[PDB]
Amino acid sequence: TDEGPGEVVKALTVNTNIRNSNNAVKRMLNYLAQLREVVHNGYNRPKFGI
Amino acid sequence: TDEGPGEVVKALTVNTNIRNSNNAVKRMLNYLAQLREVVHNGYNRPKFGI
Amino acid sequence: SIALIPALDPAGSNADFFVDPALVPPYTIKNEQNLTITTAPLKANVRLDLMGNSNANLLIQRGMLEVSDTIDPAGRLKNLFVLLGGKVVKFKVDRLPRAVFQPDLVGDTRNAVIRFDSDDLVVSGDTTFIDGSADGVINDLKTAKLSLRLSVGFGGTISLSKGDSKFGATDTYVDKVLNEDGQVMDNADPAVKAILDQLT
Amino acid sequence: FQPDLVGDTRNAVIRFDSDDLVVSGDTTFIDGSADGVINDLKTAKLSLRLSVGFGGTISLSKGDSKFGATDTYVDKVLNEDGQVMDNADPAVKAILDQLT
Amino acid sequence: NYNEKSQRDFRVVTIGYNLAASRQDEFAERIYPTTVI
Amino acid sequence: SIEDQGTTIHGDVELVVENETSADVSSVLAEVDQIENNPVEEVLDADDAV
Amino acid sequence: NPIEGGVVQVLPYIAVMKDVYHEVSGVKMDNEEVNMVEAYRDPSILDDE
Amino acid sequence: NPIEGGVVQVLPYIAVMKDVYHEVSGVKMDNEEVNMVEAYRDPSILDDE
Amino acid sequence: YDIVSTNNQLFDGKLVVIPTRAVQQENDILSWGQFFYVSTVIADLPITRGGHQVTREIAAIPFNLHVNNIPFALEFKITGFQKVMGETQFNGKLADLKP
Amino acid sequence: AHRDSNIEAAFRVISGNQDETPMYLFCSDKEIANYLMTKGDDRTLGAYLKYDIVSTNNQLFDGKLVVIPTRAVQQENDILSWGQFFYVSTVIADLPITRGGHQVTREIAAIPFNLHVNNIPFALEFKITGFQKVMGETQFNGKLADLKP
Repeated sequence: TDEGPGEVVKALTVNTNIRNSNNAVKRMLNYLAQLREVVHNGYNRPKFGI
Repeated sequence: TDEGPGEVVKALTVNTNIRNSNNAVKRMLNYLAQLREVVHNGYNRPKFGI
Repeated sequence: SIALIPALDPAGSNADFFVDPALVPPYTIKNEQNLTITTAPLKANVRLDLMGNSNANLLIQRGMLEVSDTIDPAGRLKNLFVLLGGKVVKFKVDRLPRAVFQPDLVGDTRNAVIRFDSDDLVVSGDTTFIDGSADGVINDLKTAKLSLRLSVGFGGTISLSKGDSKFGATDTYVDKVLNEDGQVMDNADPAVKAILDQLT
Repeated sequence: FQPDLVGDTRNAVIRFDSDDLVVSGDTTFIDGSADGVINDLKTAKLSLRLSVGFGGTISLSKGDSKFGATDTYVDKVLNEDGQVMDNADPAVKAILDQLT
Repeated sequence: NYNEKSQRDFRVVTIGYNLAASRQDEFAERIYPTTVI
Repeated sequence: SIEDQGTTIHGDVELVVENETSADVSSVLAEVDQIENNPVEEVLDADDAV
Repeated sequence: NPIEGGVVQVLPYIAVMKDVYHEVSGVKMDNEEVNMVEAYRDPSILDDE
Repeated sequence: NPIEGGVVQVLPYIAVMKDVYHEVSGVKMDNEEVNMVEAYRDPSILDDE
Repeated sequence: YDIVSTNNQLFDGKLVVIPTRAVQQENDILSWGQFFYVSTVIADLPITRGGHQVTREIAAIPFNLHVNNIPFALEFKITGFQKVMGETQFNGKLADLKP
Repeated sequence: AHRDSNIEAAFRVISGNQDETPMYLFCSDKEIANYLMTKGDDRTLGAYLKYDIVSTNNQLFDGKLVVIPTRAVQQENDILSWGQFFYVSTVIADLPITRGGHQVTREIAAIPFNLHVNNIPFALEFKITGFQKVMGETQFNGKLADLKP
């Protein structure tokens, strides 16, 4: 085909943008899981590397 | 080479056109094969799908 | 070189998509390249990836085909193989009006539907089985000066972008038994019944 | 019904092809019974999806109709969570052995 | 054809399909504000 | 732009600099126009054809 | 219109299809394809590693 | 045209029919219908007593 | 406080409370998390993938990172909406007390 | 159901309007409608959701309340409409017919030509019963009396 993408190529950006929000949701929930384990265990004071 | 093809590029259409004539010949003979079988069998009336 | 011909895996991984060799032995075909492909008719009432099982998939590398490979909607039902009296008869139906692929009007726009309905599959004393023999039912038709008109229904769908295909065949019937002149004979006639009793 | 794109323009074609025909433990027979396959299927906490095909052509001017049904298969056997079970599992084999 | 009732020609409606997404949804953006690096 | 270019040999690279990028592809797919004009090949009524 | 006799509904969409090679003996191509519209409710269909 | 990619041939005709009533059972409508064109070679299809 | 909602399937009756600076100031560590975005480059090239066919492939390559700053959260699993709005909560109990 | 379904995305993507949400119709009989219409001054449900109330006296719908989405602003062949009524002009035929072979009567017949089609796979179905035993009887003091020894 000689003609290029119409608007469909913009769906690649839309896909990426949705993945960005998805990564934010998974990252938040996975962070909560890590935080739950650290707080569950004996780590009630601020320190580096936990 | 970045110059491009010469007139030999038209041989591709010639090959196609020669094939076009041979395809008419093959289809003609294959059609006669259909008539041989159908007319040999009991089909002496017009009908769809024969 | 662009023909899509179902091919048999030398390892036998896809043998369940094809007619059992006992009825229709596989045969060998070669393309323009020196590569050789083993092919056989597909089994009726089968669902398969039509492109994945094609000669194009097993030609050079087993998994070469990708979504870029698509099926031409301008296809046709080439042959039907019928088990007639214990032996297979090959019917060439390639150019018949009912053999052409049609668009599927309800569903995916790239789905092609096959609806081959014909009452004009002739079997007579001049018919031969796939192996060249003309004994059994055919010989009885020859000596009785009778000809059968079989009725078959072959349907299926092909997803032209995906390669997925689903096929099915309806019950096969003898629509007419004709004499040499071309008239219909009653099925109670001992000459006609003796033959029809063999087509179970 | 669909138009017959090849042949007589008055033919109506039905091509019903569905892999989503579902038979759950709640489904009952025409007589209202839930015995047999339904019982065993329900008590095993299974669900079963059939693959069916039904085709035919009707002449809308002549009334000449031909219908045919293709071989029917069991496509998937699911759990209540949507998981498709392997058919080799004796929990689902008993149902497949009844559906002969 | 005693009754040439329409079977082939029908009115067609094209259903719209317009996908969109911002770099992050308002939800993700408020939680993880965007910084350009 | 990639929308206009066709199978560039050396390739094309673009950077997305948009906060959002909607993609309306309702009219892109060519089969839609064919269907809109003729869901099925136009055929005259039997009486109109003769 | 009485000539139109009914309506046809044409639904274009963009589908996210998984990059899969065709199987030699596969019954149905194992391509987990989903309408892109589901990515709003369940965007996990877009995950690729 | 490349956009068309095919042709359909529409063949109209006037058929000769018998006014046969629909049967209670039957396998098909027993109406020996033929194309009126056949009447030029075999006009006996038109005989009516 | 402020209320932000999503229709993501991953959040199902999961209210989470997180602090953030009331006024956001570009790259501010006091944001609960940050989204570090660089580019989304789109490239087109006729790759001969598989060595036996050519397809023009237009690809978008994301380049970004989500980072968490504040280790504080309160996670609430909230269910029972249909049980307290769709069923009697007071008069039904008095009926249950009926001898 | 609004959360679990993808209805919010469906309208936003199909309508072409970045900011588009469904409006819900409360489909009820006359008895139920008398209660839902109470204060129609501001018909909202959640943060943004709006609704409208439509009623019928059809016996088939007696005692039923069904809530369905619709496009807030209706257009022509709107796919986003919960269902559609595809109507072709009705024909009234007038011809003297010897009906039965022995009697001659002019028969004027109106022949319908229409179809109802459903688009959206969404419904909320409510079976509401027992108004008379709630508004015509004690619901609180009577129960306390029942606890009497």
